[PDB]
Amino acid sequence: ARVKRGVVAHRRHKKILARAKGYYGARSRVYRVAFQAVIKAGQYAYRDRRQKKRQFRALWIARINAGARQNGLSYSRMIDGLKKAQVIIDRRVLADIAMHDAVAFAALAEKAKGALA
Amino acid sequence: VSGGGKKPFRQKGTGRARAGSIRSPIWVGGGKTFAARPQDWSQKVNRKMYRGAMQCILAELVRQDRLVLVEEFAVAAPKTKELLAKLNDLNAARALIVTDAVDENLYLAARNLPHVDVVDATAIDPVSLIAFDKVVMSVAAAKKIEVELG
RNA sequence: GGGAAGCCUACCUCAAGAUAAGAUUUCCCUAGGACUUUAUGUCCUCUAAAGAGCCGUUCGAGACUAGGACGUUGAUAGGUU
RNA sequence: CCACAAGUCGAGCAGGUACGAAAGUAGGUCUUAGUGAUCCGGUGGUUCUGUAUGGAAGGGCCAUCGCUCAACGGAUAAAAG
RNA sequence: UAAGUUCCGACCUGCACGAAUGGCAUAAUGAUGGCGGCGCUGUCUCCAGCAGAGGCUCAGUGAAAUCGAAAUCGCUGUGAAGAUGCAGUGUACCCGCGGCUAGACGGAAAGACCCCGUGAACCUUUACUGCAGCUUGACACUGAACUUUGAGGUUCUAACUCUGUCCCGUGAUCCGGGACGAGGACCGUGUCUGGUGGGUAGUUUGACUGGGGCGGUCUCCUCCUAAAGAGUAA
RNA sequence: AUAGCACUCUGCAAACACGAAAGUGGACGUAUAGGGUGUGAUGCCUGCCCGGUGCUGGAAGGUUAAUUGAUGGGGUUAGCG
RNA sequence: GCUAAAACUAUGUGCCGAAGCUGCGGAUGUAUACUUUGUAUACGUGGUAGGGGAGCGUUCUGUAAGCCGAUGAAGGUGUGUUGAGAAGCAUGCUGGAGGUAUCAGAAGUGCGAAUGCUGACGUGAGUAACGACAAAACGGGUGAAAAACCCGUUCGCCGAAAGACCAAGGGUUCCAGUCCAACGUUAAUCGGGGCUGGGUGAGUCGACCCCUAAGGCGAGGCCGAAAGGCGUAGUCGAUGGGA
RNA sequence: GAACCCACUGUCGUUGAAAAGCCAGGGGAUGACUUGUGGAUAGGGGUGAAAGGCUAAUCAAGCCUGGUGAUAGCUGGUUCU
RNA sequence: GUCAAGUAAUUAAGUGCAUGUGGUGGAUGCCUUGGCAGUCAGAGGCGAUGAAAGACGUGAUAGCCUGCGAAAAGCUCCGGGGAGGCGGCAAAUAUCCUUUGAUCCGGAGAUGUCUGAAUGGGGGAACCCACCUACUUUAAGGUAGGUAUUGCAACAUGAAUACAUAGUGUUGCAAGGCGAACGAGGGGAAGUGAAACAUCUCAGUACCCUUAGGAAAAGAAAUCAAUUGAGAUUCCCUCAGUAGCGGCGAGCGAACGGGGAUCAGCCCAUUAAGUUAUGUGUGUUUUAGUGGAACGCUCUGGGAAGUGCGAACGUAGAGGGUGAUAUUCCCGUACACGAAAGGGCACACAUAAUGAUGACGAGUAGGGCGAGGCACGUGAAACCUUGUCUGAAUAUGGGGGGACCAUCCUCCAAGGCUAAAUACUCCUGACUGACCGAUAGUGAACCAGUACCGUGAGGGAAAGGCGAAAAGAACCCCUGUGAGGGGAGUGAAAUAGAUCCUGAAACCGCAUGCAUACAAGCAGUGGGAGCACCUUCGUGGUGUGACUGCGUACCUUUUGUAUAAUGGGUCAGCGACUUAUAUUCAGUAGCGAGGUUAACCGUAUAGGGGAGCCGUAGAGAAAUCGAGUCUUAAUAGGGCG
Ligand SMILES: NCCC[C@H](N)CC(=O)NCCC[C@H](N)CC(=O)NCCC[C@H](N)CC(=O)N[C@@H]1[C@H](O)[C@@H](OC(N)=O)[C@@H](CO)O[C@H]1NC1=N[C@@H]2C(=O)NC[C@@H](O)[C@H]2N1
Repeated sequence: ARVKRGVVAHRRHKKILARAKGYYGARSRVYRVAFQAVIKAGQYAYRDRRQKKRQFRALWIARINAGARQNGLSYSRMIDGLKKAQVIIDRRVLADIAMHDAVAFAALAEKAKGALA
Repeated sequence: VSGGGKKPFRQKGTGRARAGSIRSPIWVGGGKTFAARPQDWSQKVNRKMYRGAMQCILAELVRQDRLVLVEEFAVAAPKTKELLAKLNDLNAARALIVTDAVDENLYLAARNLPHVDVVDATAIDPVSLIAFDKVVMSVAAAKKIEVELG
């Protein structure tokens, strides 16, 4: 019962090389280099699925800060005022409104400073 | 493997990986790492276990209606057509025939038929009892198998 | 306020790839159609400037280059006197 | 107490003793170091075994003897550069 | 010599010369070691010019070691402790050609120095244990006749020796047979046995250890280290 | 290495060497010869030590092998109890 | 970059901040109760050396005289799609004759490393080098093409060898015609290259032959477990003697 | 002092023209000389004017084939979920 | 309109990624006049009448292979067979042969150069040189025969030396050499293990030497046993890893008894069983061969054996081939026949010859000394062999029963022959495989022990595939009458076009789209504008990726590695926990106080075979006892149960 490895081995190598498409030089041509490149790409993706949430929260916070300072408040004071006013709109929606609807954001800031007062 | 007695090159200084023989199993054309030898594949089967398995097989055939009993099963002449018509009458065109003794005419008539074989009552085996579609057994052969108790 | 062969200048050379890409003088190019992707728009016809280079004769310039001079409206090289 | 192999303390029961009038005390010395496994042999004893049988030789069991095996859990009976 | 750790001569507290593992000298000899002088010079101050052969360019043929992959800068710091690749910062448009060797702990050879492995080989000896060789005695081959106080002495021939002479096989410095001569129970050989035996052979020659070696230590008892139960390392 | 020097062994079937032996070299030589060892032309020379190891020659006291097998001690049994 | 701080000390109110906690969706292990269930609840699910459990694919045997296949198998190359994974499924193109469900059974059953083995191909790089510094120039010829071939006219080098012979060694390399892929460190019309055909004439040259040296073998023979060692008579053996 | 036989110095060469050379100098060159042909000595053996030199580019024990897949408490490697 | 300030678009020397289309290369898949392992039955040799192995020749053309040998791809005879043939690479060509029977197949004859045991002498194998007879020739030759050594026999001759013997010669007969494994005998290691090493082990193994047969060896008790029983050798299963041996270490390791396979005894001088030759007869087997059933239509297709519809044979549905997959197309298969001539075996007679120089076993048994063999290493060491020295009794006798003695039991050494059961495979025929399918399987599928390397012994490769059929591309064009290509033609297919099935990867080109010449690092990852093509016109698909957060490969080894510590230039293919036996534990199945057979027989996975093994009882060193037993004076106590 002699077994020849060629078909299965070729299939595995071809799948790895297919996943390595678009990489530079030997990273998309040579099996050893390509295999090292695919594993590292997976590791990076696993880490960056966590990093993405932090990055987008930072972006929302920056935009909310800009809007609040246009309306005469700091970000921390506006967040505190909304908390005291019981508004539970999250930072994603707050930043969206800050970017796309200045009048509504002005109303929100007015509510926050009214609760602060 | 032929040859391979001498050390291919010296242990140190050449820059090659160290080697002891050209017929090393790592080398192309070298020996097989674990060379096979002729093997004996027979197993022991307990006497009672064999008999019980045959009894179970016969009972299962009976309750699945693949065993057909006949008072007598003989052919006048060694004619394949004669045997074929006889089996087509019983609707057992694919069958194993079991008789108390194997008549020469019956054996000759059955030799050329596909899916038909004829055996003595003392020569039944578990694989052949299962492989064929039906088992046509004479009453004398059934009595002999009863005495043997499978 | 004074105060050293030391620092910045001052002297010589390089220097706008200084992408912040600087300044001054002088010179050159001033035509028609079609169409839609209506615009430094895409295709046809016409036009080919001021200059630069290829090539050649060469150099007190030179590894190859680069740089300098000249090409009949001529002394650039060889020869001749 | 302890990996093992080992090591330590011990009331009490029976027999035979010594000293005490007696209740009693005594299974070495106030205690903790003074040591060496296994193999192979020697000596005393033995209601064990005993290669046909009776003996015997040899073996077993109980007590005991032969190590600076001190590199002291001891690779050989026997070994330097 | 201007200047002499070298050289020559002399001195002698010769660490640690010395008479055939020769002592002290010695003409000639030496591609032999050390020191000095004349001449001579690009050896040098200190390099210049020129000639040939490469280098460079063109046409033809066409290697090498190396190589995880590269979009392959400096500095200071950090860090498997000396960074192109990490941090901060400075500088930097893209790509060749001729040169250069400061770094890529550059290439080359599983470090030869050092240590370790109950590794190897060869050599030595008053290491251990065998054997060859040499040597001793007993028994066998191995006999006879006369003397003396188990042993000794004299004589003999017939076993045995001759790498002595003659004869024959035989055209023969081998060998065999025969006849002599000189020896002779010796020598020599077999078995057993004591001695000698680096000639030869197989092996051994401990561990801990602020590397290894040298030194010290290796088992048992007491105190401290030992952190108020036990135990606890150098 | 060498010529020269010295010590020592070797009486011939030589010592010595090769070989298991037969045999061969030494040598178709014979101590003015042959082997081993050291020193190294030549000139002047070459001192003291025999305790150690070795070699050579004595001595027949002590010790010692194979071989030999005098004595003593056991095993067994005819017999006697 | 910072000086009634963006430094230090004390106090207060907010906020940022992790894969920690919460929210939403999904998977999996253990246990309690549902007294089959595959269901709810509670608690768990970082891992080297190791231990335990469950699977995917590959080759072969039976099932299989079955099922799929020239209306196109295996293999190759794309695309789409499915699962937690090893992987599965469908189909376009290529290809041209085999493949094989299910359930069992057996293993030459899975590769990136071992200075691993075999073949192919890269980088260095069109880089170093083209093998004695005795030296070349021109006209004509042939030819697809001439620095190298042929003819001619000049120049230069060796001349105790870079000339002429013999032995040893080699074996057709000798001569003629024809060809230029490979071989020739470049081209080649040329060649010691390919192909085809020729060429070596002995009484006197050499060998053979007669003779022997060193040495070898050796009838009988001597010796040795065997194989064998030595050696007599002889018989070979030139590097020497013989028209 | 040529041929011939050697190998003292230096530059070059070191993926060489060459797995030991070229060039310029150097030593012996009638003798213990150089050299052709054919023989003898074979591996714990041979041979050595002696360096552990040489014995087919190999020598503190040649080469080849077998024991043999020697052993390695050492280093490396060990393949799907 | 000029000027100023601000800010878009526009380059690719080259490069990256994606896609398309190629080259190189030869993986993969499919395949096989090749290997590997067996079963059954044979056979077990060839050679002086010249072997194995070679050299050289031999053809109409003739290089290699095959065959053959100056009679040379063949000659003669007998038998078969019946239309083609002149061997293969390897086509064409010519001369030809053949129904007056060729080629081809089987049997028997003829010829059969040179070397090689090589044998007339020699020698560097395939060469040089001879002698003697008989016939033949006249010139310088031819034909045929003989000429080695050793051993034995006969005859003749014949020294020292008288008789003799040694020696010498002739004739006749025989032997030598080669080759697989198995057998018998003569010698005989070390690596290794003992965690070192010397006894020991490895191991009487490897290797060297001598010599048989189809087998060899052994064999008919001076043997075991221990109720007085068995009854010659050989092989297998148990007994049993037991009893023992052993630096009592590492290890080595029986026997008795039982179960099987096969069975067989016969003689020592008038002499047996048996064996070997030759001849005859009978039977069987083998070497060529002959006959041998039964299919059509239709669809797809280059081609049908494949689809659809019906039919026929079967003592034949084993296998192979034919343009894809055939019981009925071909070769075959089952079955029925067949032999001039030769060979093998079996049985029966005939004659030889052997057995068979030997008639009951003396330098023998036993002993002293040194060794060797027995599972047994000097041990309490019996028994066997003998190098050395000795040495009986002889049936009222002698050997053995594991030191030795007594008693009992048992056998008769110093003389022989003997089949089967057992061991093996160079070779022949048939059949088989959960064996390989060109890096595998033999080193070798192919002109392989070749090319090549080495003085030599010796070492030792790589290399398979057009197509069903060559139908292997007439002719035209470019080019040097080259190579190569474009048309044409053949073919189902030419991107099947000659190193030609398929045709992967590394590596190297061309084309299109986007990005890229002010910006510093494992080259990705999470975001994300623009552009191009497509488009279900989108909250879509494909390609690219300006700008931006984070981010120092993999393996190994380590306390710890981006480490400037190891390994890898890349791809493709290969490459490492196996096999046998024993034992223990766990799952699972059968049976259950029981479970189970081994060798072996068996037309054979069945059925027989109960010897043996495990469990069912412990204690003790043991004798012994036994639900108890050991220790003790103890019924106490205590240990194992
Ligand atoms: N539109 C474009 C048009 C362009 C224009 N037209 C130009 C043009 O078109 N130029 C064409 C150039 C093509 C090329 N240059 C020519 C070429 O190559 N000639 C080759 C000429 C000689 C050729 N070497 C010989 C040959 O083949 N020997 C083989 C060989 O011994 C061996 O084979 C292998 N493998 O080992 C053997 C095994 O079978 O078979 C042989 N042969 C066999 N054949 C047989 C067969 O089939 N059956 C039966 C049997 O006889 C078979 N054996």
